[PDB]
Amino acid sequence: SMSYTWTGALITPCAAEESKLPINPLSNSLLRHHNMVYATTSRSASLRQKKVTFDRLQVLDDHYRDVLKEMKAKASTVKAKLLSIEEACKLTPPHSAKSKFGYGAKDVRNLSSRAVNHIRSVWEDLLEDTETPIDTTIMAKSEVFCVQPRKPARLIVFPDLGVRVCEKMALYDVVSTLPQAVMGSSYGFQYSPKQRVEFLVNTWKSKKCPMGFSYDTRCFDSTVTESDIRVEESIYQCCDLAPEARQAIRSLTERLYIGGPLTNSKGQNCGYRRCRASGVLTTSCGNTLTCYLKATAACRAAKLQDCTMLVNGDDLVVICESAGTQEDAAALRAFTEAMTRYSAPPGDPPQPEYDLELITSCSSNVSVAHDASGKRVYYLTRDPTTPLARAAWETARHTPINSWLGNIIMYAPTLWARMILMTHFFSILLAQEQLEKALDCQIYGACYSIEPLDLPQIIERLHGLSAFTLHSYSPGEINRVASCLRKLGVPPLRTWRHRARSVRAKLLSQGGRAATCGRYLFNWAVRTKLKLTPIPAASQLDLSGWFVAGYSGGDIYHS
Ligand SMILES: Cc1cc(NS(=O)(=O)c2cc(Cl)c(Cl)cc2Cl)no1
Ligand SMILES: Cc1cc(NS(=O)(=O)c2cc(Cl)c(Cl)cc2Cl)no1
Repeated sequence: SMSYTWTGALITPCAAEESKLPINPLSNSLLRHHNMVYATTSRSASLRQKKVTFDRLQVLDDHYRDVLKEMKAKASTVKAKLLSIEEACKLTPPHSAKSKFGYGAKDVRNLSSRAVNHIRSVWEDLLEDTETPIDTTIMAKSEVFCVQPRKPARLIVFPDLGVRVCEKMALYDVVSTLPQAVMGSSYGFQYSPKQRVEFLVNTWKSKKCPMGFSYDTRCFDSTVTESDIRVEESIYQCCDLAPEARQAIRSLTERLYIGGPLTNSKGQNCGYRRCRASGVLTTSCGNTLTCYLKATAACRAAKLQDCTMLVNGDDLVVICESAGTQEDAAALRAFTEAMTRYSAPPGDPPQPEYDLELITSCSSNVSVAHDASGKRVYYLTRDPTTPLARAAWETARHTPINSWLGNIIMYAPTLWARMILMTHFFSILLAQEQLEKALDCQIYGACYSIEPLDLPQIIERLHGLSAFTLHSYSPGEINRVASCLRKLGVPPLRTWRHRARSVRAKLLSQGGRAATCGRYLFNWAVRTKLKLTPIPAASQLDLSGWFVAGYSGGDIYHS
């Protein structure tokens, strides 16, 4: 069937849309080529609609069925709990889209009678009506990028807030626990950046002759078929579940997940969806299961040897045993045809890699540096282009989500995050005296409230003390960074070193947590380094839950 059907009504915006980076003294200090940074808007919607609209091809074989049974057998060991309205309400982001039924996210979090009453009626409707399609709003997503030698906006589809709260009640525990139980070490969201690096490295070193490849599926969500969504549900149904939960999952699958009507911001019928909606609770879990299922079966079909997979939603990386140069290439080609038959056609043609560092997965790659003792240490890094473009943007325009805080946390050990992100943002937080003001950011799709002054401990817990002493980065990494800066008009690293010294000093002067930031975060700036010892409060942080599952588009907030 067609992934989408359009009536012709436009995908409209529900407010003005900013698309250019403002000329701002603060952002200009970070990146000068402001015309190279842009944000996607609804104006490019019709271009994305054209790319995601096509008839799907799907042929299932024995390998597929064998893998499905193996997964369901593992899903059988799970017992998921039904969440109370209260718990589900507490999981709602303070700035989540307001309902069209007289209440907003604040009301849901406060458990106001109106919100809670409407939520119950939605739940009860789910238990009674097993077929009426549920409404969804389709919007053009606003994302920031750097021009290329442009990207059309992504399309986000989501149901009303009442429904989103009901999804949590029935499936929050499921999508938070089942992936791991079914996929084991192959489930990516269970790892922190350091654990992910450890898994990829260990997996690589375990092969007699490693060969790896990332596999980019062409617009994954639109490739998910009705059969994929029912197969996915047949997996969830193996969990021990409360009666109402089992029914809510059954109704939600047929009324929301397999597809439904699309309505624009103006209230006009835009068309219909018969594929994965990006904004429902099961998108991340469902995509990871679907991708893992097809890929695992595809490997057997292609005769790839000892396939180890790491999956995060639609992002897939595979590490296996080489059978020779020509053999690997032929087998990779058969792998791709197998996925295509499963309705997971390729975007960028996959290529076999024999150098672990040359493999990009989840937009990142493993690289190497050295700690104080001179010992080698693997860490996760990426092309800083997008992070830098977004940092500039978030500096000139106040944004709800601060990707820079999240990039600092996730890429703390990198050359660019240390010399540029930490320096730029701490310098600004000092100038405006807002070092103690908590900010919102996202980790694996989940929204978190974080205080900048807690970065030292957080970084220590997630990456270890070595994140504050890495030096002697690799030539390729250093060159990718420098090259990136020249392209975007970002002052050269030498300049950032100089700015860092001034920042560090100011931080120490203030003492307290502020001084701790100067000591650990900017120890790389001074030539006469300090002895960095374990931070007290670090071994006490409750980082339980930060890396459990993916919640992209799941409207999740963790307090
Ligand atoms: C920050 C940030 C990004 C994020 N989610 S994500 O961009 O999908 C992501 C980031 C990283 Cl680093 C890895 Cl290894 C894997 C994933 Cl899937 N969560 O926090
Ligand atoms: C972090 C960090 C900084 C550092 N040394 S540094 O002198 O600041 C530095 C490193 C590199 Cl690689 C470049 Cl191109 C330029 C500079 Cl000025 N080592 O790790």
